[PDB]
Amino acid sequence: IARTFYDGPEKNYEKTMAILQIEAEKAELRLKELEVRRLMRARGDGPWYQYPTIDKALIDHSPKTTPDN
Amino acid sequence: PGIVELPTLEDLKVQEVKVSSSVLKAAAHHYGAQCDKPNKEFMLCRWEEKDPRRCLE
Ligand SMILES: CCCCCCCCCCCCCCCCC[C@@H](O)O[C@H](CO[C@H](O)CCCCCCCCCCCCCCC)COP(=O)(O)OCC[N+](C)(C)C
Repeated sequence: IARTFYDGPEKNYEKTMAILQIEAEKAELRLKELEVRRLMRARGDGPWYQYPTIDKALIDHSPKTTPDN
Repeated sequence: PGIVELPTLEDLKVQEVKVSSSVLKAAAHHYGAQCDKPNKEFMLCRWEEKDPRRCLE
């Protein structure tokens, strides 16, 4: 029965280790992502949460019929 | 925040051109033809400094 239908314990052992490593990495990544999101929303210095500002290319840098603009 | 620096009254004293608008308009073309260099210097100062206090002379 063991030869025909089942395998050794080493296979399940090492598969369990691989699964545990994947899940632990995923958990640490989720926590890190939450912290990064909080920091980016608080500060705004990162790529995320970059709300638009007025484009400076719309400014007209020409004499304005009045020296004091 | 800060103190605005203003010229003294003696710095704003000059001989005034006290002819009316009709005299000025009658003379305007020749006046622009002849007195152009100081006028353009003053206008360049005016449009480059953006400050009346820096173009009194
Ligand atoms: C000498 C023996 C004397 C005593 C007899 C004891 C009787 C025991 C037989 C009863 C078997 C119970 C069913 C349990 C089947 C386990 C299914 C599965 O777990 O096994 C698969 C193995 O496949 C097997 O071939 C399963 C075949 C059994 C199919 C059962 C069907 C029986 C129904 C018969 C009904 C009658 C039909 C006629 C209708 C009129 C696993 O696939 P695989 O990942 O690859 O193999 C991994 C292990 N290896 C790598 C070491 C090989």
